Amino acid sequence: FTMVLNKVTYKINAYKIKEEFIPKEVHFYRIKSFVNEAFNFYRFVNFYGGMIINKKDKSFVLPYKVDNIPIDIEYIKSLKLEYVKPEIAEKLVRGYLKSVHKIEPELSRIIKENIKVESYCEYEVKKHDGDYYLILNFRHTASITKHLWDFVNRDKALLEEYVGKKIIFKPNPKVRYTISLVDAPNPQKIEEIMSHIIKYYKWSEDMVKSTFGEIDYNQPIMYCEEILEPFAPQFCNLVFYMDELDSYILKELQSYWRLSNENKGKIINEIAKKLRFIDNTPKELEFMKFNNTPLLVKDVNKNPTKIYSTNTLFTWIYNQNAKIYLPYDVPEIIRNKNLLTYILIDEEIKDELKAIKDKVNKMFRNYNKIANKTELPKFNYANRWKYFSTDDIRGIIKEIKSEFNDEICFALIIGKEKYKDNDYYEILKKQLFDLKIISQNILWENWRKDDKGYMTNNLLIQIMGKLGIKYFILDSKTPYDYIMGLDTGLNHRVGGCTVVYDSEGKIRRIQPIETPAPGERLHLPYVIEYLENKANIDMENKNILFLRDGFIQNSERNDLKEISKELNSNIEVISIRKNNKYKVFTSDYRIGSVFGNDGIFLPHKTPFGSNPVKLSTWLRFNCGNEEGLKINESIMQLLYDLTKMNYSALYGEGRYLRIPAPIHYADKFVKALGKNWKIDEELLKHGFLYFI
Ligand SMILES: [Mg+2]
Repeated sequence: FTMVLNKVTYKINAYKIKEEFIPKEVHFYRIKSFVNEAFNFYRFVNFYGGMIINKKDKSFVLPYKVDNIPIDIEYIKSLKLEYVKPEIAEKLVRGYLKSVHKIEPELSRIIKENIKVESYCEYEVKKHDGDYYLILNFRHTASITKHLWDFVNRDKALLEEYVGKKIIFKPNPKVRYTISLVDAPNPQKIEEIMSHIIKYYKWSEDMVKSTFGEIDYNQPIMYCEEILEPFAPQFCNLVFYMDELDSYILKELQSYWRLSNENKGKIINEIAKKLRFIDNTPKELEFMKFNNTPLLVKDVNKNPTKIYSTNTLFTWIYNQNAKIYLPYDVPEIIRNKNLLTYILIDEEIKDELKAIKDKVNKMFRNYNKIANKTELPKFNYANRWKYFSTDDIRGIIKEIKSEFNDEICFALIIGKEKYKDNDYYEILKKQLFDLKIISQNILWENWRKDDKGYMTNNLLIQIMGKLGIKYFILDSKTPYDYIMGLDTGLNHRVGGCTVVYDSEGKIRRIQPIETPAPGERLHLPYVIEYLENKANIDMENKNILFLRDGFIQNSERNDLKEISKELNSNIEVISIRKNNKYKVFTSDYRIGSVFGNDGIFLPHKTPFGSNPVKLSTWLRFNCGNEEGLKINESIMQLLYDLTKMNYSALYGEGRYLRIPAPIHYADKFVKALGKNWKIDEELLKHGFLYFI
């Protein structure tokens, strides 16, 4: 039991709901009276804080008794809340608090340059032990007041860099969409879009000019995730969360936006104090601490050696006494090859050419002297030093294209802090890859101050990853033959991606997934069928763990039961949610806990406040059976170990990822494909993270 474990106690944003606000009984009802096709049964029960039992029998459950728009209903049974499954009971208490006790209007009352910032509370109820807790989160939603088209400096390329961002169509800021695709500019469609919204809002033609301004004809025809209708970037606004922003952005802002987890806790406690439904004290929870799992690399004699961090992987570049580390595997496509390298320097930093040259040379000459007489490829950048401007990316692309390589090349981009314009560097990488040039950008200001070799080490880690080099592996082998990260973006040709990891934690495949057919969703049973039949991955007599930011539908459960017996494989699935309502009032990290069946995962150190990752519904399909597994120390350690299989050393908060590498990279590939990056089959098969 818990009396022998290394536990650290920490406060979370869970507050005990008072007795008077917990329903004693749940009540079963069915619609006895007639209902038409436009009835919308799900909305009807959801409004009255209920839940559907059977859609066909029009049966539901309410957290209260109704003594009689609402139609005539038939009472079936009453049941003590205590006899109800914890997951069902939590939602019924939420519905009771929402519908009967009006928690949403009371919460609004408590909380009542070109950025419009809005504040809101989000709530959920959790059953922990025999008690119900309200999860209380306070969020800040900011909106760019300047519209999407002018914001992106009227450039179709900059617009593509916004795929995966949240938007609102100006008149309705209550509907939040996600950019998933673009299209060529058309003056005919621009007229057609305007004419539709004039009709919907009963507008005069004058209204469009008044609302959106001087309309752009050569404007792109944007498209979105939820609605098949065409979008006009001039008519939309970017919407984001202040806590979803990167650390670098946060530094320039005032203290309130970079607040610590402890200080964020003090704000939550203030809302809890004014809320009559809950006790004021936050829930104290016991947390396990994850082990700092070692990594394996090869030594100069190609023998495995224990390493605890990648912070010393390329320390031998500067330090002559530092231990030389060699990769586990280099793909056959780039094995001991002289890669035609390009050195791209931003025009605005031309004065520091002497310091730039001496930095690129001292790094590559020390790398090449070791890359020679080993599997590692060499970088040959002789006479391929070129200047570029962010104002004309197309100009420098026309200069490179003139040289027909038709082979794998590299480009080291030396840039400067241009803020929003930093997306032009991402435009350069994307367009460079269309020409088969893998590239990495670095900010000169930061690299110039790197006297310890820290950034050089991180730059080389990222270059290795982009070249699909399996530098380091996990010291501990898992029961799983495969750990598969899955993201399902799309109603289009390619609807998703699976990033396949082996038992050692190395990328075996970056597998794009084609959607089944028009008018149907990309479900887990179909992904498995696709991997076996169209991707050529042997998935029989295997132990496979799937990682997804999503829940399994009821229809999938039986198909997954059949697939497990058909493959003679153990198929597991766990839900990993980066966007959740939990908050841990601490600056500590490498910690995990379980709150009413949910795993609360806090892996990485952060400069400012950090949000935990929620782990939910760990399922097992084996021998035609379905089994719900309890989130434990074993999986959390495995998930933590997977946040360490990072080659994105130059990005994010520190060395390790917030979310495990298989799911993290699946999401990054889906975004990259949305921004119209090229799909290079050979490279993805070899695990090249060229899109990072
Ligand atoms: Mg209170």
